[PDB]
Amino acid sequence: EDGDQLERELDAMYEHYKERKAEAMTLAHQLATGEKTKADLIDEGYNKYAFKQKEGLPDWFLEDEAKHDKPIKPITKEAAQAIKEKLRAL
Amino acid sequence: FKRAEKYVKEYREQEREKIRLARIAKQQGSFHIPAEAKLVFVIRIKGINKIPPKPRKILQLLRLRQINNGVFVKVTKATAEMIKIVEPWVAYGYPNLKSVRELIYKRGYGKVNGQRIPLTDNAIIEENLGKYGIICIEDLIHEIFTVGPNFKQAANFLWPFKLSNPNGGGNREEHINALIRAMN
Amino acid sequence: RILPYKPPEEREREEFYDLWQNEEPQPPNPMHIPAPKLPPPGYDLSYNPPPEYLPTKEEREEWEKMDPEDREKDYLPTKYDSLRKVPAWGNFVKERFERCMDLYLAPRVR
Amino acid sequence: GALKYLEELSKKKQSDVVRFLLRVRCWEYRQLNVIHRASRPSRPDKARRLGYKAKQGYVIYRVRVRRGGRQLKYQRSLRATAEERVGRRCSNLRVLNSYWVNQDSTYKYYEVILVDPNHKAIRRDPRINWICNPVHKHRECRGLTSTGKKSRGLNKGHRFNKTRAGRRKTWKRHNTLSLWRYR
Amino acid sequence: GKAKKKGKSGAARNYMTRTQAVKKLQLSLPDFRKLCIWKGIYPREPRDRRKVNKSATASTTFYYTKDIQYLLHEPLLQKFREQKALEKKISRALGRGDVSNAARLERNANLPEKTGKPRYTLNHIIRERYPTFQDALRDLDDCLSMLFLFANLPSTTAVPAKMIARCERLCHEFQHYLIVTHSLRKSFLSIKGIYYQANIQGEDILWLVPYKFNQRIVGDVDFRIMGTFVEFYMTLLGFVNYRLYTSIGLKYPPKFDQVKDDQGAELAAFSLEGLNDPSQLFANFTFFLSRETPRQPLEFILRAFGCKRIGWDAVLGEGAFTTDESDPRITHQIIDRPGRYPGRIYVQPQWVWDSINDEELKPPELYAPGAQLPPHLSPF
Amino acid sequence: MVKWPEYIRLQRQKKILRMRLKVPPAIAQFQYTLDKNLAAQAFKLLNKYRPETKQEKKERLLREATAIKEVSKKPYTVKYGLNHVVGLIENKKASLVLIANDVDPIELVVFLPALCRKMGIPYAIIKGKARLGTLVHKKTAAVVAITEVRSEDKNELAKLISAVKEGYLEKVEDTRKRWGGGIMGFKAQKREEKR
RNA sequence: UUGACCUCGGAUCAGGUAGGAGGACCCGCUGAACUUAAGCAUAUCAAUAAGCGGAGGAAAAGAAACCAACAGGGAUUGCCCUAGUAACGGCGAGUGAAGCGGCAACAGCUCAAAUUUGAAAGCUGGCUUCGGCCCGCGUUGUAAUUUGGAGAGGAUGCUUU
RNA sequence: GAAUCAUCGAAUCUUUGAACGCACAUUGCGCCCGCCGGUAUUCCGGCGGGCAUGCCUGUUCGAGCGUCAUUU
Repeated sequence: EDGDQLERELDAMYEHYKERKAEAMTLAHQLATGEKTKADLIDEGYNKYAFKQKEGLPDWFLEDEAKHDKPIKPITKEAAQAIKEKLRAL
Repeated sequence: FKRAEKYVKEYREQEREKIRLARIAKQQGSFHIPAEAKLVFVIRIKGINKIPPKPRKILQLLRLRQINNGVFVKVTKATAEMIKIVEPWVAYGYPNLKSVRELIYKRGYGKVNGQRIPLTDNAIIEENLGKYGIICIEDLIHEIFTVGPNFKQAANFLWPFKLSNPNGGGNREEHINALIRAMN
Repeated sequence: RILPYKPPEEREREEFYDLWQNEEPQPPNPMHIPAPKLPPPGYDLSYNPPPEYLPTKEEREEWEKMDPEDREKDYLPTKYDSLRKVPAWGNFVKERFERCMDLYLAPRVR
Repeated sequence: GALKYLEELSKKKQSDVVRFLLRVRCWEYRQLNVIHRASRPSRPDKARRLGYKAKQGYVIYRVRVRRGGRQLKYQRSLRATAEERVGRRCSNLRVLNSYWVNQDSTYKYYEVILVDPNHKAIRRDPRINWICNPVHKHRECRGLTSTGKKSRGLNKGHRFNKTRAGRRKTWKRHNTLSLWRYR
Repeated sequence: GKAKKKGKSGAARNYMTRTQAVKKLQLSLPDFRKLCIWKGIYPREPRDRRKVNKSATASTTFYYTKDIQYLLHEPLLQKFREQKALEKKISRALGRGDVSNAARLERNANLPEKTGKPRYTLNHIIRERYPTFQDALRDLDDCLSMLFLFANLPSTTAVPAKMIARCERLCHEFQHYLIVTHSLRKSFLSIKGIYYQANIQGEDILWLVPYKFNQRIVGDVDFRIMGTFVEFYMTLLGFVNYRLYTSIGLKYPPKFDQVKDDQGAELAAFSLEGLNDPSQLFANFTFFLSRETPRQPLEFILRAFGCKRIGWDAVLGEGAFTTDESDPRITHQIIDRPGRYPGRIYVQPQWVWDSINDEELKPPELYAPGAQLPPHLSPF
Repeated sequence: MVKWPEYIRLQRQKKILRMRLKVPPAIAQFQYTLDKNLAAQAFKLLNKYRPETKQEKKERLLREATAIKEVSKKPYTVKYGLNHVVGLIENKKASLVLIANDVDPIELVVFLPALCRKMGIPYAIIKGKARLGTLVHKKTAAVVAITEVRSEDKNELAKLISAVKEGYLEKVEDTRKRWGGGIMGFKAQKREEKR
């Protein structure tokens, strides 16, 4: 009826199968340097994947959509240096 | 679970049946048949799930409760009245000699001490009736075909016939022969 | 080319050649084993046998007591004065079915 | 009229209902194989205007192809690549046409209309016996489909001077040194 | 030098078990049984069941490999598949509610409930089974016995009343042939019933008919195999009767009239046209059958032995000689009861029986009613 | 543990997706199907007007041919076919519209309830393109239209029209401009809380 | 319990299909370097050579989202001319068309977009006495009509098979 | 009616090879249908018909709480 049991079985099988088997810094740089403002940020945030249901959907389908919903934005060597320095630990 | 369509349909069936029964009761029980008594075999068919008290008592007298029951009967005044009363549930008509012979031979059961034993033995037949003038199953057959004074006793002794359900095979004078080979 | 129309009543009321038209002898293959024929009816089966065949009442009671299929003969003789006294046999259809199952369920050995 | 309404949907394909349908169908296509058989098209209006017929011998095949760069760009379109893969898959059929049906962040999805040349209904139909003829073997491989013509620049005008009659043939014609008898 | 396995070779090659045979033939158990009985296959016994199959039991039955190969190469396999697809189609129609298309589907089906004839065509297999009309006459023993059983028996789901009626007509036609050709030779009656022995083309044919009573069917009996046997012997008797009437010149099938049959003519219903010791027994005799006597056996034997005129009671049947006992024409009357016209002679069915068997006119004084009957003898 | 077949797993996953996802109003009103009594009465009338099958059509053609060898009115029958029915609705020749709820290209239908609403013809959505294809003598049909019937059933046609346009139309008209879904189960609730 | 509809599969089931070869000419993909610039790197060589895929007797192209500014032309294709002009260019080396005009040949069409709706009129297979009987496809659309220098529908009166 | 004749519409056409039951460097090894001979219902040997893949149409079979119902 509610499908909870079948969803439980599907998620358990997906977990068993799993067990068996720069862009952000670029945007931060564009916001910091006087290049893109708040309105431009929301304008660019209105993408083809806007209003993507993420809470009521099964974990496996959400993982597939997260794998295949990545838009390619230009990156910069300054952003690469920044992310390398951020990831460099003690 | 049962539904309002069935409630309404059953109530209208009961109402119309009551109206028709009152119609016959008020009208004179005179059928368009000669005053001579006849022989008619009657087989009952499930027409209505619920039956009024008068047809129920008539069917009780005619012992036609279990499915696909038939029996021979005298066509007289009172019997014709009862048949006209129970008309929707019964289908009746003149039997054939071959029809009655085949019916008795293929499906024949004797009633003794409230038990239904097959008409295997003329010895059993005579231990049952014996002194009334019957001498065998063929004697019962001839009595039924040409009614005698012992017809009531013979009808009481013979168990009501249970015809096999056909797969597709009012009053009619003769087609009961086709129907009896159909259910036999 | 097209048959003119005929209604279903006509179609309903509307709805042999010799087997050995060309017959030649055929040798019987050795592999085939014909089923043995049933024995002819004996003197014992008769409804009105000579008094010698009549069994004792005690033997009749013992036969009735014995369980079915445990007897050498399925029948014991009985004497009837008239044919109308003779009753139909109970296991005629059962014997028919048993011999059919013997024909088509029991192996045949030469 | 229903095909006209479907055409309007395909025009406003970015709307809510069409976006939902393409989302669900994209999930289904990812779950299925790279190449698979459709008896009925996903966009019947587009299939009909491209030439799909409700006949024994017409099939649709749905194919997913990797998208992106090959900074050298692969001059053959993803549509042509899908048609060619369909050709190697079922070399028996003839590629009638192809149309985009869906797209993702990694794969682009096409549906190809294919015709059976050995079925006598297709042989009888005088509108398709042309592709029954042997000249149309591997049109996708020779670039004879719509994507092939678009990539070959088979259009009229001064904008297509070098390719209206064949690029290589035009090159050869312009670079032949013709010498007559009476020079 | 080649190494060769024991199991793959020998009796395992020659014989196959029932389960292996049904798995190879690819049919369900009832259809497999029907086809095996149709082709006449019997299991037989191998010399070494362990050698046939190391894993075997005495209860297990084996089958002939060549016989299974024939079963594969019978076209009734294809007819089986087509018919099964046809019940699939009629179920299609019934589920969809297409009453008319369902009617045409059952028309194509030609089901043996309305049909009364075999659902399938068995002419080729009966031809293969019986190379000779002599073999047909040899199997006529079981054929006639079993069909007369079915003429007596009532109808069930597996055996329709129409097909029982056709079996009754076939039995009546065979009886008409017997009475025409005087082929009947010996009659014995016992508690089981009446055994008839008739000589046709030098072949003795035996068949047993039970008495006219309500026969109980209590117990575990299967009508489906029994109904298949019905179809067997019905088709076989039809073909044999056609052949016999062609041999004697009388047209086939003989015409029978429905109104007289319904009133109860029985044997008298059929009309036979010749062109398209036995007789001297009762060559010139007039016989009457009383109400108690067995009408069908008595008339059958009298007509088979040439008694010209037999009459009986009106309730017994229709299409007879004068029913009135006061008629002086009746030389002999068969009465078995616990009139007294001086001209008529009162005799018994046992008198007729022994007179027919001995062919020496056994004394009616010895066989008079009201006295203890001397024991009879079995001609066999 | 045990492993399920690929297509079975995919098919169950698709039903889970349809019942989980937030549904646009068109597919939502597709989800909202009518009741058993209305379906049964409509099926009764539609069966009394089911189209002639091929056997009896050829039979009546042969009837007419033999009559020519050795007088009618316009046939009233249920009209079937997506394009035919949408044109009939556009021309306002349709009296009642029945729509299959399971057209596997769903775009074939998305606009049909709305066009019926604006045109004015009463419409309903029934379960089973299979039942549509059995009402007609086919395997499947997308839409079924009743345009005009004979005299004897004017009354029951009008009564069925009123019954549907009140008791299904208003009932699913109060709530059809929203988005469906939201059928999260216990594990879904716990997963969302943990997320 | 039963029977559909849809989807996905198996069968040494029935009927067919694809390989490879050849590749002078043809249609696409992919794609160098030597050399020249008296050195060389852009360029050139060359949208070539090698490699890959695909047909035929020809292939390809083809009936304008064209040319043009005309007093207009009028599918495509090949020759002459336009012309070493325009145009582009380490403005060096160099690269390099097209309209028009004279010719050769010349042929126009099929669809999707409509409701046959007073009648799926269409088609596949096997079974044949070869004449007509079924099964299936299909309304999520097969016949007829129609394709924008058009057409449909009525009325109308001529003329064709 | 000759020919190392011409034409050529009819046949035979060994093993391989796109190479196709598996193997291939063995005249080896397999499974289904039928036959033949030698003690032969069993044993042996041989012979004939067959058994690749992807796809299309049709036939048949199977699976799926995907899904529809079915009290008149």
